[PDB]
Amino acid sequence: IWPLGKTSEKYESAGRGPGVISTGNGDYGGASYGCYQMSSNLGVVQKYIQSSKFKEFFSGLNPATKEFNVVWQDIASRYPQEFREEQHQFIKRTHYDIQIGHLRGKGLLFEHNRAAVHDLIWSTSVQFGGRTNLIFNALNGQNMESMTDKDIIILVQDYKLVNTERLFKSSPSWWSDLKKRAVSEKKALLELEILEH
Amino acid sequence: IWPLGKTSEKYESAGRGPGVISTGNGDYGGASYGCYQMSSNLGVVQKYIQSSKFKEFFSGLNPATKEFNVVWQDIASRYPQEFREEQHQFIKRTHYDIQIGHLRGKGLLFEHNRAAVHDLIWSTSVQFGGRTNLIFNALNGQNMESMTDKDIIILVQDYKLVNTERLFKSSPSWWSDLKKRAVSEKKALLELEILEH
Amino acid sequence: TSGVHQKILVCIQNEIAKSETQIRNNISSKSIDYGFPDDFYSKQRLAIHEKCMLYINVGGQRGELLMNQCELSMLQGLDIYIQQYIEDVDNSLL
Amino acid sequence: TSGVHQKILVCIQNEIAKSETQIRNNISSKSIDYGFPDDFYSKQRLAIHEKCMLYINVGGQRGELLMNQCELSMLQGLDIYIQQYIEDVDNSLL
Repeated sequence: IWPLGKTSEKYESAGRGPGVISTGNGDYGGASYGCYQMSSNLGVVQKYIQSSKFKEFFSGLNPATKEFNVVWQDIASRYPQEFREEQHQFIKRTHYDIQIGHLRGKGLLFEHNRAAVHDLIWSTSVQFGGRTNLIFNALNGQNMESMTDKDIIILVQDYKLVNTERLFKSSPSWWSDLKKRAVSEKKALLELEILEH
Repeated sequence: IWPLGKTSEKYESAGRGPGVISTGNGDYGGASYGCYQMSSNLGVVQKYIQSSKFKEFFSGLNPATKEFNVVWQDIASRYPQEFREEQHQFIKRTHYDIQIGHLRGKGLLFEHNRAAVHDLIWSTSVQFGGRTNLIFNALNGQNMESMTDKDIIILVQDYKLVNTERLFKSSPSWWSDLKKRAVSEKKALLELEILEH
Repeated sequence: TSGVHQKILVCIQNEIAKSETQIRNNISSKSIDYGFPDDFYSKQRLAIHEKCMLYINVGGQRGELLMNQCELSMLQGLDIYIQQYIEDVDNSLL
Repeated sequence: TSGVHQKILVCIQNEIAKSETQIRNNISSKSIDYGFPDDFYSKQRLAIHEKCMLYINVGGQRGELLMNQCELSMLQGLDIYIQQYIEDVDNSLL
């Protein structure tokens, strides 16, 4: 009953409905769509539409245009639950599943654990990519039991926090917030792991 | 009887015949042609050919190609004096004349003086461009007589020498040679001004 | 922003927009001694885009931050380069 | 060189050639996680060319030195940028 990815939603969806469209500033700002704001500039919203049961609603239309946007919000208002759910599934496939699959090949298995570890996997996969090595590295040289959900959580969240500057060299202006986030998610995930059982 | 530009030929033509072709290194090195090495990469040799009595020898050919080069050296060997002379005239029009014309409009007249001042004008116009302000600036705030050829020479050559670093920021590796050149030309031009009378 | 990804993107993109604008305004200024080709901004802007877009391959949101942060750095460089060029043409010709 | 213009040009252009070569060699290296588009070098090299070529307008030989010196600086930057990108993709993916 724990929605996968709930721990980090405030950083990803931030309470947006599935009809939320934002126009980007700059020549290449484009438009961003839905709960997770799929960027047209990054090709993401186009890929999602290719796979969507709503594909044909958008036939002949292109993102970041008035017409596309009318269709997008019509679908959001007629199918808020369907649209939201499919958007979440698209993010799951493009991140969560990929990280789950790669960790499986590197030897790491989670079939399955408390929502907390899976919220860690989700969060970490969306923030660093479906093929990130950050979890596998946080856990490097470690017998895969004597490893509780709690140890796992502490390990990768401590890893994220100390590598904030290495991982974000180019952006020293956003360090303070990026560290606050890793700390904040550590606390949330530990609370969730307990409420788990 | 003093060939215009002789004082600085060792920096411009360096004793090259009119058939001298050099192939440039790098993707955009192209080829350079003649006594003064007109660069195809800079569009210069193409402009010269457009104006040359030899224009039709090159019909349908393009620079930095084997065929063009055979024509270029054929003309050099059949008309060494004609080719050389016309190349010199092309440089005269594209630099010397332009600087003479602009100085005339800023109020400065040299109609005419000893070869030395005109060799200064030539040298300075080829090195800094037909529209350079370096002479006009070297002479700024100065009654145009009580100004001998010797004063003029000393003034602009001292100006070139102290502004070597401002004028060539991007290239501090070539400062030593660039200063040696301005000093060396000062001495040559003063000797020439005396041999003038 | 409170670490919200999209809010970070908006902030950087606003800086990018300011840089783009300052560069187009320089180029547009009318004296043909500068000699900027017609599609100079748009070809340079595009080249900068394709270069920075490689950063997506680094993965997830982090890739976007680096990408957007690269575009900003390249444009800041382009702008300074153009200003400098304009200053050198100005104090060299007459 | 002894201040001979053309000899200076040859020296800088040899450095440019080395930079171009080092960049093509990086790009060519085969692992499609890097994801360099097909005409990436040639489009970036061209963009660098058009940018630096404005320096001719500064006038005479000096303009060429600055132009060639700019091409060298841009390529040195492009090269470092690409190396860095390759190092970041390498230590980020698995």
